[PDB]
Formats: sequence, structure tokens, C-alpha cells
Amino acid sequence: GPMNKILGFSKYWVEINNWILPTLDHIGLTLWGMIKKHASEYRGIRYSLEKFGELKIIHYIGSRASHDLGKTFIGESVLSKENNKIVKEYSWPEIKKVLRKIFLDNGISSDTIDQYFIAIRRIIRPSRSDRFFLFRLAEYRKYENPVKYDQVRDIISHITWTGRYLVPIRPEDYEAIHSRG
Repeated sequence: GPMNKILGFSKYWVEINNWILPTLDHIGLTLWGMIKKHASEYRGIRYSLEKFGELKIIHYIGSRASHDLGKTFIGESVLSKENNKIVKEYSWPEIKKVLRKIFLDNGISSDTIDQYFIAIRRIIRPSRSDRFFLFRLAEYRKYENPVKYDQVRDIISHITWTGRYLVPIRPEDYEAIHSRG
């Protein structure tokens, strides 16, 4: 198997968006983060992708991330090896430039993108040496009824998500959320 620690091993992962954001329009386009902050999560999802070929990602919004969609699962997407043939790692200026291009090509305004990076940078404070991971997602689709946390609180374990960005869930937890809204 792997060697260093992985948070989990699964075809189904949740992306947790817990910080204040100027928009949710970018959600479903990428997964990215600072490696040393999410090392076992990155290692787990990379190893999961290798074994499963394609992962299903459910996107979760924390209460601070939105006033109206707080604590809800809003949609899901696909993380595929075909869209992610070469794993590349990045400095902060490099990944900013890659993400800005992706977000502009998806119709997000330049001003909103400026606000996104200012909000993120407040929180993670990169240094010149810090490295970043990036996965390109595909097929994001918004749930027509947002799945509120209270609908599945006794099924998934939110308490274990504290301070996480990507967490594994079981196949039946995916089906439980997917089958709602």
C-alpha cells in the first residue's frame, strides 16, 4: 500500500469549504491546498485516485462560507486520472496564476478572483518554499435541493472533519447524500 499516513482510502471524498468566501461559483472546478497543511489528505486522495481511476467528490459548505448555504452539501463532481495525468506541484504565485485562468475561463469575474485570493492568503500565509497541490475536476453539478447537514447528521461524522479540507466517506454515505436533494 502507501507508506506514510493517509487520512483514508475511498472512491468517495468530501471537500470542506469552511472559510469566508466571496463566491461559491468556483466550487466544483478544482481541489487545491498547501501540501504541508493537508499532507495525509493529499496522500490519501492521490492514492485513492491511483487505485480507483475516478473519484466522486461531494462539495460541502461550512456555516461561515455562506449565510444561506451554510452547513450544506451543494453538489458533486468527478476527479479523474484522465483530467489529471501528470501530478504537478506549485508555488503560491504559480498556482494563483493557474487558478485565475481556470476561474476566468469559467465565467467568474476578475474582481471576484482578486477577492478570493486575498481571503485565502489571510488564512494560509504561504512562504516562498511552500508547495501546493492541484487537481482538476470535471462534471460539477449543483444539487437541485441542497442537502442540509441536519438531514444526514446521524450518518456522516462531521465532528471528525474539524480542520480538514478533504475527507473520505464510505460508499453508502455517498449514496445517502446523493440520494437527497
